[PDB]
Amino acid sequence: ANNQTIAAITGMVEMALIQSVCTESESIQLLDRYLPKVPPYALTSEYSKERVAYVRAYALQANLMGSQLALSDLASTEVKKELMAEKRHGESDDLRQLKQYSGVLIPWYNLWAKVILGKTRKADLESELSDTQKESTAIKGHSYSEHSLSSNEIANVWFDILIEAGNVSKDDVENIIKWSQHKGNRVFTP
Amino acid sequence: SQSQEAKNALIIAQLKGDFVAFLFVLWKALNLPKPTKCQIDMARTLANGDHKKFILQAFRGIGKSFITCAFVVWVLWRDPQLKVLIVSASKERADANSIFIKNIIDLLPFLSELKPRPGQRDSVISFDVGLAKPDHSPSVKSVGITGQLTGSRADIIIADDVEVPGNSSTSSAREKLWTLVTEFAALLKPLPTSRVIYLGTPQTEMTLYKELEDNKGYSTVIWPAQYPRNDAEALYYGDRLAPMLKAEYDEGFELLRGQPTDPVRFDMDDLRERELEYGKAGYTLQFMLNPN
Amino acid sequence: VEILAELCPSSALAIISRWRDRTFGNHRSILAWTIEHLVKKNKINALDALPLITFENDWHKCDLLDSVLSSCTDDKDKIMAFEVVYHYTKFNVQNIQNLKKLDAISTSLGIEHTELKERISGLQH
Amino acid sequence: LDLFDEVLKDEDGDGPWNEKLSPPTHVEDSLAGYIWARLGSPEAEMRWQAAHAVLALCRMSRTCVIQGIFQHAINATTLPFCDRNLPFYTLHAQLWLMIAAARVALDDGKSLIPNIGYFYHYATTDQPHVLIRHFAARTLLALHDSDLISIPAQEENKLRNINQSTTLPVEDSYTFGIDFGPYWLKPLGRCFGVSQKQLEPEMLRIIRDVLGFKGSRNWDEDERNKRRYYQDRDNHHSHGSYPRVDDYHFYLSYHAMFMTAGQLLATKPLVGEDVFQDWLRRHDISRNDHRWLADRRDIPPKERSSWLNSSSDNRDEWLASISENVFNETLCPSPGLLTLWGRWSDVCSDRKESIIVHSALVSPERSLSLLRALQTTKNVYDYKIPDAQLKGWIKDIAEYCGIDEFDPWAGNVRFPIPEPASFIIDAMKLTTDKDHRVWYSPSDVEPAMISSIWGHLSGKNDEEKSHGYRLCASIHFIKSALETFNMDLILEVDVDRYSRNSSTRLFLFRHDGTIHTLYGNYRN
Ligand SMILES: Nc1ncnc2c1ncn2[C@@H]1O[C@H](COP(=O)(O)OP(=O)(O)OP(=O)(O)O)[C@@H](O)[C@H]1O
Ligand SMILES: [Mg+2]
Repeated sequence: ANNQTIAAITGMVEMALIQSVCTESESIQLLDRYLPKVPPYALTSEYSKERVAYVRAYALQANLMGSQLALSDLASTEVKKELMAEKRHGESDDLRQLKQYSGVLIPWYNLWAKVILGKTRKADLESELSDTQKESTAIKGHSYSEHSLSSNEIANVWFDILIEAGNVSKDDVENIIKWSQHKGNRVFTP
Repeated sequence: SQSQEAKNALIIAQLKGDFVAFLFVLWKALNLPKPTKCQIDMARTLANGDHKKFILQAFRGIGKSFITCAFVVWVLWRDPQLKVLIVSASKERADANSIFIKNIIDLLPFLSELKPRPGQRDSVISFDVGLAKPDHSPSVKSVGITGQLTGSRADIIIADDVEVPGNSSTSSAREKLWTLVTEFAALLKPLPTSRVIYLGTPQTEMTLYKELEDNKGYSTVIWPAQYPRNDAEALYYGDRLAPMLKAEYDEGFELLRGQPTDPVRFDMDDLRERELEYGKAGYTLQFMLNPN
Repeated sequence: VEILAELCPSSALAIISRWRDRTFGNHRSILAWTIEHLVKKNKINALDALPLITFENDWHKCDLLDSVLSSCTDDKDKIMAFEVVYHYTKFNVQNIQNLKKLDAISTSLGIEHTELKERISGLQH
Repeated sequence: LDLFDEVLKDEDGDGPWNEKLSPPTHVEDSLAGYIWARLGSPEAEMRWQAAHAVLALCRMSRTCVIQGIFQHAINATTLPFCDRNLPFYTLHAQLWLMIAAARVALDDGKSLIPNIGYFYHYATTDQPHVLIRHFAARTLLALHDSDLISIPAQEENKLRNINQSTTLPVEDSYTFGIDFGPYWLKPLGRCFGVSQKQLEPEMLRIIRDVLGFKGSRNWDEDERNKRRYYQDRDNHHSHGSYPRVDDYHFYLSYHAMFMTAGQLLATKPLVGEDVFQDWLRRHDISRNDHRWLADRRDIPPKERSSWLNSSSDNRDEWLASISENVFNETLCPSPGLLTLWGRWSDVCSDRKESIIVHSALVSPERSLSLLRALQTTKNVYDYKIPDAQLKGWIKDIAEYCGIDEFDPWAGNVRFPIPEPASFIIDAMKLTTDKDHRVWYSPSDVEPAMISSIWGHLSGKNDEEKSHGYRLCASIHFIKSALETFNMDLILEVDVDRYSRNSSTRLFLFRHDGTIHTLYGNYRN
C-alpha cells in the first residue's frame, strides 16, 4: 500500500506543464504508461492513503484528452451495469461508498484541471465556483457523521484553485474562513 | 312514496358498490369531519382486490385503525360467509378493536341485520355474524401476537402494526417475532381469492416490513408526512411512493419541496414541535420513513 | 478500591454511590470488593453485609456464610443465613464444590434438603 | 496530593470541596443511604433488586439499618449519595419503599412497628397521590389483620374505602406527545366523560407548581440524555407499554397523572358496578393475593435421557429422524406419574426441541371411534382438542401481566399456570398451598398433581435458554377420576426440532390401566 509512484509522476507532469518544458503527446504517453485500466481498490476506502492521487490523475488524464471526468469512468463492472439499469428502486452499498468517498470530488478536480491547462481563467471564475459548490452538494446527501474527511479535502482543493488562478485577494480567503464556520465544515490543523 | 323507496334501493346498492361513500356515511354518523385526501387514497388502495401480498406504510396518527375497522365491517356487509383474522400487538389493542367493530355494527341502521342468532358465541375474542351458518371457524377472530394463533384457517389476514418497542428490543424477541410472522402463511386457505395485508410503521433499523419485501416477494406502498426534503432524500423511493405524491412531485418539484402532504390536519408548526419532542433521527424514522 | 475503603468506610460508601450516578466504573464489581474488604478487616458486621447479595455481582457467597457461621452463636441466625443464601443461589448454575459445601453446612445445621441431594447427584459425572 | 492542583479543573469529579458533601458518622447510615439512592434509580431492575434487599433485611433483626432507611425516607435526603448535576427521582424511591413494606407486612411484620407513624402520614384522603395512599392502606390493614396492632372501627372503615367516589352528590407550550396523551390520559378521562384537552390545565399546574419544573418540552432538557447515558432506545415506548428506562419527562407525566386523578374523586361523579378499580389495577402488581411473581418460580426439571444421549448425533439427520422413544419420555416423566398438560422448549448451542401436550375426556364407547377419527386427517393445525361427547378438562395459562414483570428474580413467569377446572376440584375435594404448587386428595398421602414453571429474563444481545411450564399427576388419581366421572382419556403430543447457529401422536388411556394407539397397545 501507499505506493508513491503515481504522486511523484503527477508532480513531475504538473511541473513540466507549468514551465512549458514538454508537449502534451509526451504527457499522454507517460500517464498512459502508469494509470491502471481496471479501477484500483482505493477509490472506495476513506482511509486509504492513495485515493486523492488517483482522483487527481484520472481527472488530469481526462481533461488532457478534451473530456470531462464522470462517475462512470471510475466505476467497476458491476456498478457500471447498475448505472445502465432503469427500473431500480434499490441502490447498492458499494455504489453509495463510491458516491460518498469519491463522487463529491469529481466537480472540483475538473475545475482544477481546467485552470491548470489555461482553459478557464480569472475573469469568469466565480460563476464556475458557485455552480461547483452546488453540483457537489447535490451529490453529497446525508453526512450524518461528524467524522467526515471531505470538508478538509474540499478546503485544500479550493485554496489550490485560488492560488493557481493568480491575483488573489484577502476577501477570497476570508470566504473560505467563513465557509468553515458552519457545522460539519471541519478543517484540521495541518 | 315510491321515490323514497327508489332512493333507499339505490343508496343501499351504492354503499355496497363504493367504499368511499361508505366512509363518508360512517364518518357523518360518528360526527367526524370529512376524510382527507391521503385517507381516501389509502382506503381506495386497500379496497382493490388485485393486491394479494401487500404492505402499506404511513406516518403516525393518520387513521389506520379506523380504516381497518370500516374495511372489515364493509367486507362482511357484502359477504357474511368470509373468515377474517385480525392480529395486533397486545391484548389491550385486540379488545379495543373488537369493541369498536361491535360499536360500528350497532351504530348504522342496516348493519343491525348482522347481529348474531341464538347459539351466538358473541365473545370479545371471536364471534359470528348472524347470516353465517353454524360452522367450525368463526367469522371474525381478534388476537394478539403472543396469543392463540393455532386452530383455524383464514381467508383474509390483517396485521395491525405488530412490531413495537415493547416486543422487539432484544435478539430473542426479534427472532421469536420473525418466526411468528413467517409462520402465518400456512393458516391461509388455498383458494385464489385469499389475501393478507400488513399496516404499520417501522420502529428500528431492522424491520420485518423490509424482510418480507426483499426475500418473500411482497409488494409495498409508502405515504410520507411531507414531500421530499432534498434531492438525495427523494432518490430513496421511486417505485415506493404513492402515485398521487409522485405524480405531483414530478412537476412542481421546486415549489413542492418539503411541503406537508395533508395540511388540513398537520400544518408546518404542528410538525415542528414533533421535531422538538424527538431528535432529527427519530423524526426521519417515524414521519419520513427513511431509516438511516 | 480496597485502600480507599480501608482508610475511611463511611466516606467510601458515599463516594462509590456517586460514581454509579456518573457511570464511572460500571463494568467492574466495585461493591463486592468494598464490602468483602470491610468484612475482613472487622469494620462491618457480617450479618449486615449478607443481605446485599441481591445486587448482582461476583460475590464469594461461601466466604460470607463462613464469616457468619464463625461469628454468631444464636441458633436462629445461622438457619436464617443458610435460607437466604440458598434461595438467592438456587436459580443459576454452579459447580459441585459449592453444592457439597452447602450440603455439609446443612448437615451441621440439622436439615436434609433432598432437593440439594438430587441436584448434586445430577452432576456427579 | 497537592501536586495535581495545576491540572485539576472544575467538572473533574464533583467539583471543589464543599461541606454539603460530608458523610454521616456511623457506617450503617451510609449503607442505608446507598440502598436509598438505589431505590430511586431510573432503571427498573435496580429498583426491584433494592426492594429485595429491603425485604431480606426485614426478615432479620437488623434494626439499625432499617431505622436509617426510614430516617432517610422521612428527611428526603438527596445529595451526599447523589450527583450534584443530575436530577433525582424521589417519588419513585418512596413508591418502591411502600411496595417493599406492603410485602414485608404479610408474613411477619413486627420489624415495621417502631416506624408506624410513617404510614399514618400517607393513608389519608388529603394526600392526593393515589398509589401511595393505596399501598400505605394495604400495609396498615395487613398489620391489623395479624393482631400486631389494633385499629378503631371507624378508622378501619375509612381505610377500607380510601378510593371511593364519595363526592357523588356534587400560554404554556408543554405538550403530552403522540403516545402518552392518547394511550394514557384518555382512558382516565373516559371514567368521567372528560376528554384529555379538558384535563391538561390541571396537569400543567401540577408540573409547574408542585414538581417544580419550569423549562420546555425539548429532548435535551434531560442531562442524562444530553450526555448519552441512555442507549439503544431503552427509553422508548408506545401503545401503553412501559419503558425499560424512565427519562425525565416520563417521570413528570407519570406522577402528575396520579396526582390529577385524586382531584376528580373529590369533585366529580363517575360514569358507569365500579369502573375505577378496573382502571387502577392496570398499574398494579400482578397477583390478587398480594404475593409476588418471584414466589412462583421453580428450578428446571431433570432432563430427558434421549436429549443427553442424542446430543452427540450429526445434525442434518437429527433434524429429520425423530424416534418413537421420545414420546415415551414425554407422557411419563417418572414412574407412577403422567404429564397431563404442558408446553416447553429445550435449548443447546446448536439445536432446540419443542414439546406440546394436550388431554381431554371422551365418552367410553365413542372414544374407540375418536381414536381412529383424529389420526385420519390431512392436517393437525386445523383442529383442536379442547379445554375448559368430547369435553374439556384443564384451563390454560393466563395472558395478563403486572408491573412486577421487570423483576430480575422472577424469570418472566406468569401466575395462573394450568390447573383443573372448578368442577374437578369440587367433585374430588382437592386442597392446595398458597401458590398452587401441590394438590392433595381427601383420602391419600401421595400428591394428586404437581405443577411447575421455569425460565430466565433475557438481557440485551444474549442467547435464549430453556424455559416452560408443566402439570403432572399420579396414576392412582386419574384412575379414580375416570371411575367416578365414568369417561375415557384421550391425549396428544407434538415434538418438533430446530437448528441454531414435527412428529405428532395421540394415546388413549383406559381405567383398566391400558394405553391404546392406532398402531399398538401399551401397559405398565
Ligand atoms: N379526518 C379526521 N379528522 C379528525 N379526527 C380524525 C380524523 N380521522 C381520524 N380522526 C381521529 O384521530 C384518531 C386517528 O385514529 P387512530 O388513532 O386510530 O390512528 P392510527 O393510524 O391507528 O394511529 P397510531 O399511528 O398512533 O397508532 C382517532 O381518534 C380518530 O377518531
Ligand atoms: Mg393506531
